[PDB]
Amino acid sequence: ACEMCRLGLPHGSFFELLRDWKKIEEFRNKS
Amino acid sequence: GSNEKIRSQSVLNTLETFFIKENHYDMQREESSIVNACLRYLGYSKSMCHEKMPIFMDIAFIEYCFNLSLDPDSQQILWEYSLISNALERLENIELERQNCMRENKETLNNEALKLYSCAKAGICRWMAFHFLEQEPIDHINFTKFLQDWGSHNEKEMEALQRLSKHKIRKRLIYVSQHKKKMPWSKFNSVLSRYIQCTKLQLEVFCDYDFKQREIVKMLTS
Amino acid sequence: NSDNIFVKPGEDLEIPL
Ligand SMILES: [Zn+2]
Repeated sequence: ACEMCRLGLPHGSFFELLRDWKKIEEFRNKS
Repeated sequence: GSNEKIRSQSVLNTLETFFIKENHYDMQREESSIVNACLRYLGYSKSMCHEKMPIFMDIAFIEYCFNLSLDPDSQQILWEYSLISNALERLENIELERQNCMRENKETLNNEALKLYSCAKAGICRWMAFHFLEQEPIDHINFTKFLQDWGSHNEKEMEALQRLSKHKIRKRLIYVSQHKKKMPWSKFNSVLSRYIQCTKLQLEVFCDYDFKQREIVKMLTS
Repeated sequence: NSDNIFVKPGEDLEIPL
């Protein structure tokens, strides 16, 4: 099914969540 | 193969014991390192790539994204397109998951969650629109792309957004600054917070999720 | 079995425009 998986690359709900979580974090580190 | 799976599941279990609180999740300084380490692990876990996002994760993100444990300068939230689109997607998952599980006072709790969801969703979109209009120059590329994905299609709002899109800075700021007072963020924080807790309650009462609503339940028997 | 729990009886959840 998956090209990403076969190449051993990050993708999916948890990885998208990780990125978004960090985005909010770094924003709030000064705010 | 599944040594990675047994690991990831335990990390997911651990997050669950940090993310499921009675009231909303906020990332406290004493939790943040382990909460970060867990998310990162699951983010790069090969075996998690096609696993369903559990509803506690989506809830905890929404709580954290919209700073729901407060009651709001409007400006603790990052109003970036890439993030808020995904935030709406995750919010959409919670509502679908709620609807699906509900089929298997219940009328009131279902109907309120419906009304609250749409109200919150609309508010998120309206405040996303507000941020898009404050750009100089305006990111029409993502702005119109957003309006296809999220936000309904009425000639009225479609053209009114377009009309206002071609006005300038001080007038664009004025329409927003008037409408932010006419539609305050405190209204939606309330709504979104009540939705999340309304949702939490249904799923523990009926579907037997455990969202620490045990104390809330017994106070409704009395 | 109330008709209000999380929403106040008279509350405007209608967002315009
Ligand atoms: Zn894959």
